[PDB]
Amino acid sequence: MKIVVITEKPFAENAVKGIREILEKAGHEVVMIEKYKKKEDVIERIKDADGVIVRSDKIDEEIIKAGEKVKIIVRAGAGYDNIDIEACNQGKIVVMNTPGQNRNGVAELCIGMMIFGFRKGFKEGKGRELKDKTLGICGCGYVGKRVKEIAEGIGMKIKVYDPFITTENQVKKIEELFEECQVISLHLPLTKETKGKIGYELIKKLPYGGMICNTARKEIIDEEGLIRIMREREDLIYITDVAPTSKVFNNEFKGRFFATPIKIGAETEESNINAGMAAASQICDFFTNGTVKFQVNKFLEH
Amino acid sequence: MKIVVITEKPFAENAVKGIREILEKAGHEVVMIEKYKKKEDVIERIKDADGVIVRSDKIDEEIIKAGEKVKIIVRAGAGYDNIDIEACNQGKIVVMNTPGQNRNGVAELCIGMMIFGFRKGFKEGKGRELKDKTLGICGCGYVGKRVKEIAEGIGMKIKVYDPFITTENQVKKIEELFEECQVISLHLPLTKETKGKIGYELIKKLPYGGMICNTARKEIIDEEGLIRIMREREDLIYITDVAPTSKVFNNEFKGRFFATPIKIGAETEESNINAGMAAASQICDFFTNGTVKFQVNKFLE
Repeated sequence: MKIVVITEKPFAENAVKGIREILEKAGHEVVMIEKYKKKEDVIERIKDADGVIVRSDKIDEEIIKAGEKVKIIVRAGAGYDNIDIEACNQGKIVVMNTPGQNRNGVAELCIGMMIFGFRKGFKEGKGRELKDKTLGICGCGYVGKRVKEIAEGIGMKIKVYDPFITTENQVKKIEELFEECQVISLHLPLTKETKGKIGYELIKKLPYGGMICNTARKEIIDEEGLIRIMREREDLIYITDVAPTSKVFNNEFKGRFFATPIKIGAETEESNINAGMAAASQICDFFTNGTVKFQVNKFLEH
Repeated sequence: MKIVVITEKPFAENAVKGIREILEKAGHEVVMIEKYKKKEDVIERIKDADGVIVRSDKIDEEIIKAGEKVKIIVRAGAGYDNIDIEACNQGKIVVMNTPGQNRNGVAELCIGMMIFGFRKGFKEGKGRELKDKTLGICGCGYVGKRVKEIAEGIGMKIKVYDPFITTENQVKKIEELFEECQVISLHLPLTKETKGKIGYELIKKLPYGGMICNTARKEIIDEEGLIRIMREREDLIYITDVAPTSKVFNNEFKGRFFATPIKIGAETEESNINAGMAAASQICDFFTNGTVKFQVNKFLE
């Protein structure tokens, strides 16, 4: 099997080495396409390919049709918007991503941000400590679970809410977390259910010095609601890796508000090698055993 | 026993409550002197005092002489130069601080700064993770041991150096820590030996993407050495709660250098209440049982 690796933004050298090792041992061929400047470059190369690994590169219909006998394309990372899924279905091409490969990067950023917020951005003033505080974890997926492990490590007590997962001690109503926890960590997927869900009435319930850290999406916040409660509750802190739309937070709440300029939760060298190497092992597995765990598309075999 | 509590900057209300509880339960009386102005306020009130708890307040000879039957003063905190130790010796007054009460504050600041450093100050760019990296702890006293616990909790591998205390696995020479660890944390006292010890030759040995986090003293760094090596090694990161003297770090090394505007390691509400109640507890213990653990002075009886 020939495996082409298409990356305008190349993986780090040790990641490439690892992808090589996983596939050459099994033992397939690996062919790199790195820093290509022209759509045709990838088209020439992909014609003989059985498999593909990509990062955020656009894999469109033409490219996919050039890939006559490509059976599988693995996105090293979370999103796959960059790949034409319908054109892949048309061609009986299994499409995967690599879920859970950024979890520690996002969780450590959450913990760092919590310490940062509790310490006034490492500026002058009276700080607080995470040890012995109760953390309310919202979403107990990949990220949520790792945050629990780190938060416990540093000596926080834990409560959890997640309406999609069943886990040992979860609280039933999210209101309960906000009542009973000093610090809230948000790791929920954005849906109609969760859209705008974190708003005035809920946030209001936090105890004095309450803190909310958001590593997920801006849209699960009710921005005007959070603004209202922060204006009346000057003790509340909000730290987020997903900047709000409203410019009010930055204008009014300095000293108890921080947003990264860009979502950096997953921007770690480790996240990138974890994803690249997961992509390799998942492709090895597909050809070895037909394993299609993490397949994000589906098609008929008529 | 009458115990007076002298604080221009008062304790938080719950700290006061806990200090009250500890002393009134053992049968003593607590007199609070908060927000006071002048010095008369303290002198008049200290006359009848058997003991004193203070923070950064200046306690000079005049005040100490006013307290004729004062037997013990406890500084809720680390330092105690605010107290005239000579006058307390002359007076046969036991003086204590409360060591180890700010340890978690400094340790959490250290880990926070490490994540911060590794994630470009929470700005755009390629970050790294502490999990699975090897941390070299320099100094394994109160702060050092707590940093060990937190760093372990979040998945770092640990190696330690401390020429003062003997611990299970310590390395013999600092050079070994700097060769074998990705991240170094500094919690060493400033000493003839430690002064300017962290310098060019030592730092240069760090692996690629090396990071040093200092929460102790600025003086254990050889600033010119650190400057020279950071200019050569653009990969190296330096984060500190004790800002350097030289302007160069801020001018040249943005993106791989941060210093807090002042030392905030111990500035947490918890550190303050830990210290206030340790002081109360150390006074109860002194009167109840004559315990003089943490006494920082000595005198002829």
